[PDB]
Amino acid sequence: GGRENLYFQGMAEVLMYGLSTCPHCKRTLEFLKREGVDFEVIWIDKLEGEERKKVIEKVHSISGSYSVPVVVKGDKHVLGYNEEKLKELIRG
Ligand SMILES: [Mg+2]
Ligand SMILES: [Mg+2]
Repeated sequence: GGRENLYFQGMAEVLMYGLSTCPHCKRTLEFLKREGVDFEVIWIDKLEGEERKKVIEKVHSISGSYSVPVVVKGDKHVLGYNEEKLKELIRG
């Protein structure tokens, strides 16, 4: 193995990238929970080594930054905890 995660590869309808220790990421997770949408989360801090580096580069390829949280739906994303932008992403 020789293997890769389905959700890393775009199969979630909604995907969050974050760190479990970050309060902006915590807030965004609680937003998504409350929203009631099926979503997945990748905690980059729970990854190590090349697997972590790969997810970091993926986050960058989506937002153009090395910051989190990033929430992705289809071809759109929100970088950071912003409730208005997250509601627009999920609902619009
Ligand atoms: Mg966008
Ligand atoms: Mg944004």
